[PDB]
Amino acid sequence: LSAEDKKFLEVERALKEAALNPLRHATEELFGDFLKMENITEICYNGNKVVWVLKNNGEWQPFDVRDRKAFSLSRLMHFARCCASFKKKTIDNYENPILSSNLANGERVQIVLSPVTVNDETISISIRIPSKTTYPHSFFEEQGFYNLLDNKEQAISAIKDGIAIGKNVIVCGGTGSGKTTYIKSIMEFIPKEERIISIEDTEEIVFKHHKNYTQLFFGGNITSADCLKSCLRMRPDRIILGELRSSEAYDFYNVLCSGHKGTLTTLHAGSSEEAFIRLANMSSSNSAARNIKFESLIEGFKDLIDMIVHINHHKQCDEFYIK
Amino acid sequence: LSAEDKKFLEVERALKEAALNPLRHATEELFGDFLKMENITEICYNGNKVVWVLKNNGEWQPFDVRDRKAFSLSRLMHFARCCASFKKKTIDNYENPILSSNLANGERVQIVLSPVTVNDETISISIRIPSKTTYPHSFFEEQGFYNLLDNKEQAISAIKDGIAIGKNVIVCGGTGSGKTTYIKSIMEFIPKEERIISIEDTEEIVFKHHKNYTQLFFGGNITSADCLKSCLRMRPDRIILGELRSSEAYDFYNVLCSGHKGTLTTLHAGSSEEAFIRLANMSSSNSAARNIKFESLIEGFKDLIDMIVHINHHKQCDEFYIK
Amino acid sequence: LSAEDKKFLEVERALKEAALNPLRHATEELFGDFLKMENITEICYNGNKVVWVLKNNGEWQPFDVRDRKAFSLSRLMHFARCCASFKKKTIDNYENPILSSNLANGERVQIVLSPVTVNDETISISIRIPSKTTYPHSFFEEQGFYNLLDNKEQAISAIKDGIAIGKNVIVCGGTGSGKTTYIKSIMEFIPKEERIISIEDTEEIVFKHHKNYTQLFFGGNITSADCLKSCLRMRPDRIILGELRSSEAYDFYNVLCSGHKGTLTTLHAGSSEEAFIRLANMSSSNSAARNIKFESLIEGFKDLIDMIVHINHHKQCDEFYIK
Amino acid sequence: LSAEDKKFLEVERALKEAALNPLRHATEELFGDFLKMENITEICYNGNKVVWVLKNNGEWQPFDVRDRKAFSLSRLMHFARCCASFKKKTIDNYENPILSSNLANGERVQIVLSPVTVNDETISISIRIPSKTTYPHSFFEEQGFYNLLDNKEQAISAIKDGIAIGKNVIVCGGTGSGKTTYIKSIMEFIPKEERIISIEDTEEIVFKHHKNYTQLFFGGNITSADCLKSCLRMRPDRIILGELRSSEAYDFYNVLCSGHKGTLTTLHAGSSEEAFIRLANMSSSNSAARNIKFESLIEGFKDLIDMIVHINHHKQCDEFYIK
Amino acid sequence: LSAEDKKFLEVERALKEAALNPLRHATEELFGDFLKMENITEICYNGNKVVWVLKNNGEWQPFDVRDRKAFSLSRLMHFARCCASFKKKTIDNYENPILSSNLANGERVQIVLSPVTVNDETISISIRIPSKTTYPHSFFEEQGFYNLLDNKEQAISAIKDGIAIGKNVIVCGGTGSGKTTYIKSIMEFIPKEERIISIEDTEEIVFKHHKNYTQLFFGGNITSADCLKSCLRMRPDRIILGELRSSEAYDFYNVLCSGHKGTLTTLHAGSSEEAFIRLANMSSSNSAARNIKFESLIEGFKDLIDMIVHINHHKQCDEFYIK
Amino acid sequence: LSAEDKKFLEVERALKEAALNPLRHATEELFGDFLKMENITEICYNGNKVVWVLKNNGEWQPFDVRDRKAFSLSRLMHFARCCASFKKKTIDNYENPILSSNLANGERVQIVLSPVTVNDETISISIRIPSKTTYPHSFFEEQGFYNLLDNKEQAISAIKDGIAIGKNVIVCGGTGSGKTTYIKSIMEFIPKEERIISIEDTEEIVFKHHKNYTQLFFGGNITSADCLKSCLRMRPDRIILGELRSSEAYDFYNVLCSGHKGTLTTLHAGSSEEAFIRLANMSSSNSAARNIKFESLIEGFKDLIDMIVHINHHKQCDEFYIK
Ligand SMILES: O=C(O)c1ccc(Oc2ccccn2)cc1
Ligand SMILES: O=C(O)c1ccc(Oc2ccccn2)cc1
Ligand SMILES: O=C(O)c1ccc(Oc2ccccn2)cc1
Repeated sequence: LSAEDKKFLEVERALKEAALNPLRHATEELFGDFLKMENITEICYNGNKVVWVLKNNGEWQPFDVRDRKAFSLSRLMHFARCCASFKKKTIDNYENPILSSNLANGERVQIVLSPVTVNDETISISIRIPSKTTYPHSFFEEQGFYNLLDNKEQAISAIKDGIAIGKNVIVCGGTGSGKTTYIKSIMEFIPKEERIISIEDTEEIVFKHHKNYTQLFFGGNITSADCLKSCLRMRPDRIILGELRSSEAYDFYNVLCSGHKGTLTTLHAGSSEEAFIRLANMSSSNSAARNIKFESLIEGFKDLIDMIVHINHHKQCDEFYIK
Repeated sequence: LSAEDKKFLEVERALKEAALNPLRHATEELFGDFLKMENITEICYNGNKVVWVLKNNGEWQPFDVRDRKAFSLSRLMHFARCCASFKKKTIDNYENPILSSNLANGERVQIVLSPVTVNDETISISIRIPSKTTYPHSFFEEQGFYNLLDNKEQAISAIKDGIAIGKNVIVCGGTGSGKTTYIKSIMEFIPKEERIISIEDTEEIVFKHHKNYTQLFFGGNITSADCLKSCLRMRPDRIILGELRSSEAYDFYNVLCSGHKGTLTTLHAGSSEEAFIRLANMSSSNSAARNIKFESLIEGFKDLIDMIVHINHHKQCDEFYIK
Repeated sequence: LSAEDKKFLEVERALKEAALNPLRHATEELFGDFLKMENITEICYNGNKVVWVLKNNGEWQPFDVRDRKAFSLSRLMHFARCCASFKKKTIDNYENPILSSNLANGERVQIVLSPVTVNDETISISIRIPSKTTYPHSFFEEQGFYNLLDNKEQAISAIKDGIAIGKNVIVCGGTGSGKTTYIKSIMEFIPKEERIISIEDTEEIVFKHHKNYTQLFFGGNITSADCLKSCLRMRPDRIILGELRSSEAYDFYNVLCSGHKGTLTTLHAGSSEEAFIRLANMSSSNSAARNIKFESLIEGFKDLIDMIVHINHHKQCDEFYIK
Repeated sequence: LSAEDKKFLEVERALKEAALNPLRHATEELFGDFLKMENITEICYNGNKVVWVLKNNGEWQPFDVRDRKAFSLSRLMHFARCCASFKKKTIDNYENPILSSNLANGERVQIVLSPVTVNDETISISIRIPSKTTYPHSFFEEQGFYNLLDNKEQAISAIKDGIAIGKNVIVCGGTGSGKTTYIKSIMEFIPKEERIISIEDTEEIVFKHHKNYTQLFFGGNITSADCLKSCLRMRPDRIILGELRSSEAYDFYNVLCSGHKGTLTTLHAGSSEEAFIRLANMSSSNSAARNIKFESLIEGFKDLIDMIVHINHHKQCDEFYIK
Repeated sequence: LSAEDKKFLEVERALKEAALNPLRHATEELFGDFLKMENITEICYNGNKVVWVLKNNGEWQPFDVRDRKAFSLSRLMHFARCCASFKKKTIDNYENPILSSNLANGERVQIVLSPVTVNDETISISIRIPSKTTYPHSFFEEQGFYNLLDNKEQAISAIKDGIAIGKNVIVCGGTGSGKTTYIKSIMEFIPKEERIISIEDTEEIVFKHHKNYTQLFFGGNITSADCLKSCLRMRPDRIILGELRSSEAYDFYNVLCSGHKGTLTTLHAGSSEEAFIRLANMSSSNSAARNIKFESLIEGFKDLIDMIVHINHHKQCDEFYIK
Repeated sequence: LSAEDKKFLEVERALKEAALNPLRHATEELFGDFLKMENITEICYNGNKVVWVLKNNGEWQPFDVRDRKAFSLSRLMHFARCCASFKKKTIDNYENPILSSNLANGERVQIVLSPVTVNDETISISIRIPSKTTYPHSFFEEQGFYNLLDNKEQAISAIKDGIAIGKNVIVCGGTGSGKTTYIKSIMEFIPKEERIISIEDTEEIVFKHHKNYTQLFFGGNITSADCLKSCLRMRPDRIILGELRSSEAYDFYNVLCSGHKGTLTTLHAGSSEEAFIRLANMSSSNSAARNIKFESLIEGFKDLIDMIVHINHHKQCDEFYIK
């Protein structure tokens, strides 16, 4: 059975392998040492023989690689080229100098080539390391995630009871504030019996507590709207989005209007009142909202969203919006 | 007479049979056992050797199928492929990894393939089982469908007297709350002499009480709007719209504005006040309302809709909106 | 003279005849008996060996035709096919399962084929019989058309004097409420010397009282707007429209703004205040009104329309709106 | 000099003559007798062997032509065909059954053919006869054109002193109320030294009083807007627009906003307050006003238009609006 | 050096000469005598053997040319044809009967041919003569340009100090009111050291007082927006526009919003409050203002424009708007 | 390592060199002497044998070049041609007489050719010289940059403490007021450990104080928006946008709404209150804000922008807006 599955998948595996293998190899060649480093949130290269690692504690560390033969334009470009092709894209010094793509295991990768870089010797690479660990919610309490709030104990209960009861909750903050990580922690409180459907650009969320679920991924020609539209034909009890980014904020808006079972998602915002604004803006970009009152969007989102958690850049909750 | 009808239809039957036969066979191969199971509302597969059946009572049951050969990728993919082709569509691992289609008897099927699913061994299938039984309205009363309401006895009369009079009534709730089932029950009260025209994505409504009627179906190239447009040229006394989903919401709006008698439909909403908002949003997506005041849509729908029943996830009426 | 007219028209007559003859024949084959029946307003078939005739008194009568060889899919399809071709259209079981067309004498016909019908044995046909008789206005009084109104005598004078003086009047109601029939009755009061131009989808209005007039018809590529635009270059004293349906409601709106000689038309509405709304909606669908205040349309229509007559489903006036 | 002008124009004259000659002949054949008739405003044919002449006094006279051979379909259709071709258009019983065109001397012609007319023996023709005479303003006073008004003497001075000063004046009424005729009369008051530019669909205005002027004409590909655009580059002192019909209404608006002196035009409206509304509607149809407040258009036109004369259907001024 | 410049330009000169030479010749043939006449502002021909010259004093003088062989359709058409081709255009009696173009030295020329003219013997030509002289501002004072104003002395100082200080000033009036001429006069007050960039359709402005400047011209495919956009990359201290006509009014609007060094321009308006309206209208026609409040444009223009000068048709300032 | 980098880049270098070498040579030929000149901000040529250098102190110096051969049309045009080609564009006397391009070292060049310039001997060239020096903020204080303000000492602290905290600050003024120069000075206050990403049309900003950073450049096909989009995927701590010009204004808006830390940019505006208006206008031009309240944009920008410095044309701060 695991036999005939291999034969059936042979042509696909071989095709996928033709890209993976060289990329895997290039990724190890350059960034092996760095990707091994523990408690890091980004690996950046700035086309000047120095690799900058952002640690979880917020400190940037540089490492000298002027000796490395792997930080040669040829070797670097090969890696770019490998990167690009893996996700069915191109990257050149003409009409495609900017690449968003991924490493073998899914980590996001931003590459920038001349003439967008200062010169033709300058290649920019940015890798976003996800949290490797799934921290339990009790750990968030113990390291004082909630300690900035007046309503600290009342909040801890809000999230636990809220989630268990199927409230619409939004975790917001800036890039690297640990929104994803926190989402993963609170899934503890969703009953084990509920059916969960996640929607992501990369695998990140884990299912330590639930047995019945399905992960959706958007990419290339498949948008997050396509995933969300699919998701609603898959009899979900919980929808976990992961990121509101663009267009889809209107679909998500219309899901709330039909009073769905318990939605959970993340967004880039600076506060509760900002969240409602980022949502209304993102939603208006969807042409299907062409005739909708922008104040009606904000008032709409205010009516439906039960709880907002905001995270400052020192990974602490500085706003716990309820109702 | 039933003779020359067969000869006339011979080419069509043969063409339809070329897809039905294999699909019928594949469906029995995989899901026969589960489709046999009584009092279920969804059959899900999560590409992990486990079949998850949602029961009427709201509990999810998993079944082990790691020994069943039918649950091999090749066999699964054949089924997927059979499914797609039956409704004149394609499903692949490139530009068509999401499918909405149907089984031989009309049950809705959602299939998702790699690279939307987490890996290339992971195939998602979701089948919505309709209610197999047509419950009499007296059964609804007895099992206390109305028992949450203050205005319980006053509502039971509102629905019976209102329907029989030709009021515009809307049943709303979440996926699986028993909207369709409830609609079918209250058709009892529409006089037996009234001509009914139904509009559906699949057969579901039944005509136990009426002799003069016609069922319409929207499919690939034919929209619900086309059906509603046709419907208003078939001298209907009652129009029954299984579901308001998208654009057609404006057409339905303009049917009400023309006075029409005895409209009856369902919708995904959380509450009465939500229903009017979901209606106004859905309507605005119709560009024929490009210049229409969104507050004028909501006030319009409020003027025209006579009754709204909302159903919570425990299959009970928690709001009976009147006038 | 009637000689050379025949020769000149020979090629056209022959071409038109190629469709008429077979359709005439098919129509007699199937519906001859029914079309003969007196005091009927619709003939429906529901693809189940039963022909349903709606009578003027509002009762649906069924007739068994399971014996008829003319209610065979082949014979039925031929008739559909004849129907379609007569009005330069197609009707199939793929991309054209819905047909709006007409019988030889103009009666509207709605045909619906699988896969919009429940199965491939099910063919839906709906024929709208016009009133065969031109009732005099005194007959409307005698059968108490106006008897529901408080202002009964004051209304009878409003319509008679109104019309004679060239007021803009609108008759509204639901399909089959006798709007057309009533229009035809009140033409009695338009002075015999006035030039009338009618605009219709089918011949229905008759000129018992006027000698100087011209009938326009919209169909296929020619819209009602084209007819109305033409109509205003034909030095009319009265414009009789017959139905406001879609786009044209704006042209009709602009005709009133130039204070025309006396307009008369019908619309599907449930009341006076509804009429103004159906008008404003229909008008906004015309792109030429893209920048027009929707409240300015309704207030515009209120300024111009002198009299609205609404007819309930028991063919009685339940609202006589003046000024 | 008149010699070499003929040789130069020889090819054009010959080409123009190929259409004129047959049309001239056909027109004389059918309508000679009626065109000879004095004090008529429309000649209509209703495809029923009767020619209906509207007289200046508002009475319709029918004439029997069932013996006239000229009123055979072949001969009628030849005339239609001649008509169409003269203005570089086609008229058929398929995609071009409506024609707007002109006779040799410019009179407007509307022709309608089957299947717009009731049957294939029915051809509609409508010819608008312009006033043949240029009545002096003193004749208008004597026959009591102003006699309905309270401010009768104060108006006669308003028109004479206002025109001579360069006010923006608008004559409005219904088709046939004598707007054109009245315009021509008041040109007496525009100083003889002023340069006048007229803009018309046909020749109608005459220059009894002015020596320095130029007439513009809009035709198939050339719009009234193009004429107005050109006009403002011909150093006009007075612009006379026979009619505001459609888009150009915005251009006329922007001429006023540039201050311009001595504008004079006509329009279809029922009253002064209607005139401002017909103007604002017509203007909004020009997409160059896509972002303009519709109440700002009406307030704009009210700020700029100095005088409005309205003419009822008994050729009398029933409103002389000032300031 | 002036040697190799000739050789380099030889091919261009020859090509330009092929059009100039014949046009120069035709222009002399027809209008030589008239173009010599001093103190004229327009030369018009009306296709009736009479040449009408508008003098500066506002009087139209006719001259008889029925004897001239140069006023022959052939000769006239040749001149039209020469005119057209000079500016890479065509002019015919079909799809190009209207021509805007220029004489050798730049004077604007409007030609109109049949069928826009009354007949095929009628050719319209309008030539706009610019002021040949650059009057000093002291001359404007002496002939009492400012004498109509209450704030006469206070105005003379406003313009002198205003301009010197770099205020945004607008000269408005009707065609031929001497807006350009007045602009040229007040350039006296712009410091000799400031860098000036002009933008025109034809050369008209002169630089008697400044040594550092550049003239831009719009024409054919190059718009005034392209010129203005260029102009802002040329390190101007003063921008002199000359005419606001259409689209560009929004660019000009955005130049003011960045608080530029001192803008000076002309517009066709009847007053200060009209100027703000013509500006807001013209600006809205620019699609880039699609979402901008029209009251926000007018209030925007009011905030930025420091001084408006309006000129009546007797070449006097009747409004000196400040602040 | 620097070895194989040369071999890898050999083809690109050679291709880039084919344009650089001639341009480098031409630039030295014409403008070498002037480019050498110290304390200049623009070098202009006005196609009249005179080179006009704008000095830092605001005085324009002319230089005679009528003897220099380099200032012949052929030589000038070669330079123009060299210029165009370097940035993959064309410049001609037909469809491309305006060029925006750059010299070898990045200085902006505007060239204008006939027929935009007054004649075919007239070539316009404008070169914007960046500040060559990176002045320390203490120099700004000493030369009294802040001395016009009431809140002088309170502002010096506002900029130093605000920057170091991550406030969103905007420097605005007119072309040449020293916005760029001032930005570079205050970068001193951004902590040395912060990762900076710059976005520019040319290199100008320098990194005297920071080790971890990456410069982005927008060019023909690559927009500033693309750079900003990329930037937000490179884990920036500070984003420095040399200039807000057009569409990207909305993207910048949505960066602020996501909370982001330490944004820093420049803009052309006259004052703080102008800045918010230029921002809201620029933003609205982005169609992604099609449905956004323009007063909501201005109120949005006011909520997010923490500090605004305005610089008058005498290189001094005349407005230090806070909160
Ligand atoms: O006859 C039926 O309806 C039926 C359905 C399902 C079924 O599934 C299971 C059960 C346990 C483990 C695995 N599969 C067995 C039998
Ligand atoms: O000479 C004319 O002007 C003339 C016009 C019309 C006319 O038409 C008639 C009259 C009656 C019956 C039939 N045709 C006869 C003569
Ligand atoms: O060495 C330099 O920097 C230099 C620059 C410019 C220059 O230009 C002049 C001066 C006067 C007349 C003409 N050209 C001469 C020398």
